[PDB]
Amino acid sequence: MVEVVSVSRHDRWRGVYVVELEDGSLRIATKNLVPGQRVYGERIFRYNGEEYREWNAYRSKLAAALLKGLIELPVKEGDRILYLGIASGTTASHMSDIIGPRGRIYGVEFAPRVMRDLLTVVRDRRNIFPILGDARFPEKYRHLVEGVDGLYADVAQPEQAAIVVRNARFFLRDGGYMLMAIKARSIDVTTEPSEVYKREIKTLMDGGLEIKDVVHLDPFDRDHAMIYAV
Ligand SMILES: C[S@@+](CC[C@H](N)C(=O)[O-])C[C@H]1O[C@@H](n2cnc3c(N)ncnc32)[C@H](O)[C@@H]1O
Repeated sequence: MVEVVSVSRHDRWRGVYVVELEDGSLRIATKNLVPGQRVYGERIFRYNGEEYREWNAYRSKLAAALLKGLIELPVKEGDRILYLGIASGTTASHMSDIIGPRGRIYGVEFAPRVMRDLLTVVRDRRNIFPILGDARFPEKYRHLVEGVDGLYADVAQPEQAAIVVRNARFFLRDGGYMLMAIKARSIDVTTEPSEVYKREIKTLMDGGLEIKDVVHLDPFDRDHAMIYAV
């Protein structure tokens, strides 16, 4: 347990909590869906009789995107989410906290060894539904994934936008959100987009996604931005 001076829900990012530590320094955290359990050595706080899990933006790109000024948190209580590249569940565990018992994260991951890890991190989180499969071939898991409210993509592969569009066509509800971690330098966001970056964005736009926000993640992640589209 880390001691905290206060915990209060953020005014706009529902399910996310602003935590002030001893020294007046601040963190964000989610309310633990499985009180007593720790996913990636994150620190745990207790306040008013409830347990919170620190959401460390240096280990999760979505927390980084919020702290870098992403316009809104589109992940909501009860959402069904298709998560491409779930890995061992770091960011998904916080999505699982926010969405609560009636939400679902369908977590696609293609490496058996990473899947085993995820099964071992997420064995008591029953709103996470791991799918062993390659996100390039969503037809092979169409029978396992219902309509989703949102699509979150972090597969760390070139030409991720084509994978995103293909999955969105199969699964993403009308007006569903799409959050995509993209390899990007600060200058791609602030100055002028590189060739490879521009083409990812055009692929999304050509796929009917319209870009609502983009934030670079430095220094939480020096090499990525978060693209947000609806
Ligand atoms: C950057 S890690 C994701 C980190 C995770 N999203 C988080 O925030 O905690 C990318 C993961 O995607 C998986 N991956 C790469 N290509 C894939 C593909 N075509 N389909 C499914 N998973 C893939 C890798 O095995 C790896 O675990």
